[PDB]
Formats: sequence, structure tokens, C-alpha cells
Amino acid sequence: SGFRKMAFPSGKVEGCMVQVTCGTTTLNGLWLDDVVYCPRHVICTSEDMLNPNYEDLLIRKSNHNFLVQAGNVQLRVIGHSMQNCVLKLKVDTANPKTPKYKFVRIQPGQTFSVLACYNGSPSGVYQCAMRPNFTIKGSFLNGSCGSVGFNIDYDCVSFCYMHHMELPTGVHAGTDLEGNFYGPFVDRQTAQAAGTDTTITVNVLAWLYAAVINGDRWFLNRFTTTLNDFNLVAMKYNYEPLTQDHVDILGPLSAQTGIAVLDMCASLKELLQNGMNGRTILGSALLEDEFTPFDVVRQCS
Amino acid sequence: SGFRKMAFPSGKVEGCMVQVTCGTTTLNGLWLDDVVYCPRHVICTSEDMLNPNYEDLLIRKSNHNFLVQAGNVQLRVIGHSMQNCVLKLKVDTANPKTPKYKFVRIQPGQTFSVLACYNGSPSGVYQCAMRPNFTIKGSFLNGSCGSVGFNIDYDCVSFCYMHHMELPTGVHAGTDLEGNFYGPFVDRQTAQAAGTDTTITVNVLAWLYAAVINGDRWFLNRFTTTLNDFNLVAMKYNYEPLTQDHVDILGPLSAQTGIAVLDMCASLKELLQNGMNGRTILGSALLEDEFTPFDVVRQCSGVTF
Ligand SMILES: O=c1[nH]cc(-c2cc(-c3cc(Cl)cc(OCc4ccccc4Cl)c3)c(=O)n(-c3cccnc3)c2)c(=O)[nH]1
Repeated sequence: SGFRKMAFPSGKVEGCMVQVTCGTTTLNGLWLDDVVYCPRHVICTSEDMLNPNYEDLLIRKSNHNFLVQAGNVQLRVIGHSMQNCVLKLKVDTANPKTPKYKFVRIQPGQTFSVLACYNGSPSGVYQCAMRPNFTIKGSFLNGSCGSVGFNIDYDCVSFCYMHHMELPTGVHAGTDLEGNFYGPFVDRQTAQAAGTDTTITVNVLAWLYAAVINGDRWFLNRFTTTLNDFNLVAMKYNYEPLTQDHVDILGPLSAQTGIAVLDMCASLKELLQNGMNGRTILGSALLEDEFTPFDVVRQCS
Repeated sequence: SGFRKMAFPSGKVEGCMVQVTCGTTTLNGLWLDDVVYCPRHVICTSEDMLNPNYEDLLIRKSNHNFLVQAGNVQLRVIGHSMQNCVLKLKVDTANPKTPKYKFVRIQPGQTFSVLACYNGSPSGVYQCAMRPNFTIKGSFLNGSCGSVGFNIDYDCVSFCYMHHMELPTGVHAGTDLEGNFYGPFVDRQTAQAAGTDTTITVNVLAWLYAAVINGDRWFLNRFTTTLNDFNLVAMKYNYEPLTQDHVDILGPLSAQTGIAVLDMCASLKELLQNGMNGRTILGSALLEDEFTPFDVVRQCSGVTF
């Protein structure tokens, strides 16, 4: 029993974290096989940040301008290339600790674990969700860029996120491991507002099924709703629209608990209308939206 | 910036988890050098479990009644013994991944990371605190027994918790790695219930400091209180008493921030009488108590082990 926000065991990623330094700039890199991936703004100076011209800055660099350190060992850079906003440093020794892995680009609402690192050394691990506005609400200080987000499935690490920047509002922006940013952001210090952060509705419903599953039903009611009527109400609370795809995805949890998705939607509508009235749900006094339908089945069964 | 519930990186512990089987009961073991540590209740049947005699139950067992597997490799048990509620299985192979480590015993209110495992296979890691009633509010399913809790200092794993059982209220009970129970619990299928939990006052104050560090400032007022005055409020709301030691521990945060401890206690005092009712601090509608002062400093300063 119990429900925690659980991250994946971080060991397979720990074995890949290195330190990358260019000039006075030091951040983290991900060392897989004979390639070190890191954010390309490692080649920028503070004087470059407002309008960096990455292609011009990179052409001026030679292999030995890049200092890569794995633990105590210095890795020799034998080549480099840029792919979108990620720099790929070719090194002369493959990481012996390279796990089975793949790069995947995730959708808003998807969860993953973050191994926060500084100077190529892991600081801590937490579980995260890609917000609907393509930011993530992380915990990151200076030096954390190049920390990665990931899921693990059996023994395969799927990398889905690399950290690049903290926006002025305190949230965090980054790329997939092909260097393409999540959301409308750019690796340059210019004004760029994140969209409105909405609540991940399908995730909230999944967590209410998790709450039923663990023996708590005080929030249910006798009502039901149409999909459209639910969305009309929920969007007034800044909830993401719920789609038929979302409804299908909750099907397994509906069957296991005997509660129709549209009935749980009715409970959510009332929860938004009433609040908690002093109670908690799986130990939270708020509606929790960083567990996915898939996560719930994972931790509960 | 930002503030999340952060576990230590689990890599060093992942390399120590193995699967231990005795009959039809299967759970997790901690493999360090040439010894595997696991709950002594792995030798019990469900009939034994009602009132076990462990010294007798163990006398009946023999080295080959213990099937221990590290991934796909089979480990030969070559000797066994009990220390308190922990079984120690001598194997023929030293764990080549054995990290620098020590066995420690923590106190209520201190935090640690749990690596939940199943059939010797790690599945998740999460941060939790030892409650004042010596339970932990973990997330364990069947087969999680033998999972361990730990802290990391530089390169040294401090093992502090081994998981033994789930109480009927859904909370969890375990031992240190020398098999001493945390809390007034016994490893027996019998009627047991934890005492009334309380709230870890020093941890709430530290999290409020974390909030101030992250720009969340509305709960500060201009008043000060005294310990006697605050503790009466604390005692009233099932909050742990606040000691002079706690104040000194929060000293650094009182400097880095400019809010004195009783200053912040006044804020917490005011938060306790009035409330919040759906309004938030650091993304929470309740007062979080599973971050120690050290957790807040370490996270808000980037310590990297
Ligand atoms: O040596 C090093 N130098 C620099 C970094 C570094 C650099 C940035 C950064 C990078 C770019 Cl390309 C643009 C940018 O602009 C922000 C902004 C300002 C105004 C308006 C919009 C925006 Cl977006 C910022 C950063 O965010 N972080 C950081 C800090 C805290 C938490 N997480 C990440 C660290 C480093 O880690 N190491």
C-alpha cells in the first residue's frame, strides 16, 4: 500500500554522466558509446547569450578546446558536430557502462525521472512531468544544464529530456536528445513566455482511480456527464481538455475498479466545485497531475 | 531554482540487491562483500508466522534451504546466522560492486531514500522520513520486503533501514541493518498498530525556509515568539516540541534568509491557527515535514556526492 511519486533507479544513467567544459563554461554531458551529448550553449560566453550565432562559434573551435572529464579520466575529443540544439562530441573511448538505450520524444502529460547533476556528478533524482506548456517544474541550479530525464523499461533507458535553461518564471526548458526543444523556446537569452500552465486532466483521473484502488471513495458521487459537458466545466479551472483517446487510455483502470470514466469525470467536476473540505486524497490536499495512467498501474499492481 | 522531493542517486545500492528464496516465500536481500542480509521472517510459513520461534525455525533450516540469485547468477549459501530480526547468509562470492558503506541507525524526523525492489530487481526510488511514531509512509507491494533505505555522504552509503512489513493502516515498519526494529513492532502476524503520528516541526520550519529561498514569502509577518509560547501551540496541533537544538540546526537558514527561527515559528504558529484551505506554499496545500534542514541546504546548494 501507499502512493509515492517514485523515480526510476538512477544507476544506469549515473554511469553515463560526464563534465564538459569550454572556456569558462562547465556543464554536464551524457556519454553513450563514443559520443558525449551536451547542450550547445556550452560554446557560448556571457557576451554571446543575447544573440548567439552557434554555427559561427562552432566553426572556430578545435577538438581540444573541449575538456571532457569522466570522473578522474579526461576523455579525448576526436570530433564534434551539432544537431539542432545538442552538441555531439566524438571521443576516442566508448563508455564501458553504456546501457541499452534509445532516444524518445515525449508528449505533454508524460512523466519521467530527472538525475540532477553538477560537474558531471549526480546530486539527486526526482520524478517529473512534461507540463502542457512544454516546460517542466524542476529543481535546478546553475551548472545543471545537460542533466537528463529518462524512463527505464525492463533494462532499456529511454532518454527523453536534456536540461538547457531556467526561464524567468522559475520553470525549466530543454530538448529531446536529438536537440529539438520542447515547446516554443530557444537557447538564447531573449524574452520567451511559456503558455498558460494547465492541469493534466487525464493524469488527475488516473490518480483518482489510484485513490479508489487504495481503498478511498469519499469523493465519488451518483452523477455522470457527457464528455463535452465535462470539458466545458473543467476548462474553466484551467484543466486540459479530455479527449476520447484519454478516455480509451483510462479503460483498464475503469474496468479494474468498476467505475466508468465519465462517472469519475463527474467526481472530478464536483471535486473542483467543492475542494477537499479538509480531507486528503493519497496524502495530498490538492488534485495531483504528475501520475500517468501507466504509472498508476505500475505502482499499484 | 525549484524544490522537489529528491532521493539520493541509487546506483551504488542497485548493485547490491539480490533475490532470496526460502520455500514459497521470496523477497529481497542486500549483498555486501560475502554476506547477504534479509529479513529473518523469510524462513517462516504462514503457519509459522502466527507465533514463530525463529531460533528453532532456523535450526531446522540448512544452507541449501536458501536460494539466493544475483540477476541470473546463482549464489551458493555456505553459512547462515541471525542478528536480531535480520538473517545473514554467508555466500561463496564477494559482491564485486560492494560500495563503501556503513550500517547506521537514524532517529525519527531524519530522512532517507528507499530503493523498492521485487525479486531482487529494483523498480523505483523515493525519499521518505522516519515518522515520530517510527513508521514510514512508503509505497510497497508484496515482495518488497528486504528493500533498503539509505543516505549517501560523499562516496559512502549509510544503510539505515530494511523493510519487513506493512501495518494494517498501510504504513510500513522495518529494522536497521543490525535487525533492531524501529518502533514498538515485532516480526509476527499479529495485531499491531502504530501510535498517533505527529508532525516533524523542525522539518516544516526548514521547508518554509526553502519556500522563502524560492520566492514564496507571503506567510512572513513582523512578529517574534518564544519556544514556550510556540510549543504550547505545537503540542495542541500534534506537532513535535521544538528544542534549542532544532534552532541551532536552522541557524544557517536563518542567516541565508534573514528570518529568525522564532520569527519563522511565529509564521508557522499563525499558519497553524488560521490555515490555508487550498492556498499553497511551494506547490503544496499542506505543511510538508519530510525535508530536514540539511536536505534543504543540500538541495538549494547543489551537493553532488
Ligand atoms: O558555465 C555555465 N554557464 C551558464 C549555465 C546556465 C545557462 C542558462 C541559460 C542558457 C541559455 Cl542558452 C539562455 C538562458 O536564458 C535565460 C533567460 C533569461 C531572460 C529571459 C529568458 C531566458 Cl530563457 C539561460 C541557464 O538557464 N542555467 C540554469 C540556471 C539555473 C537552473 N537551470 C539552468 C545555467 C551553466 O549551467 N553553466
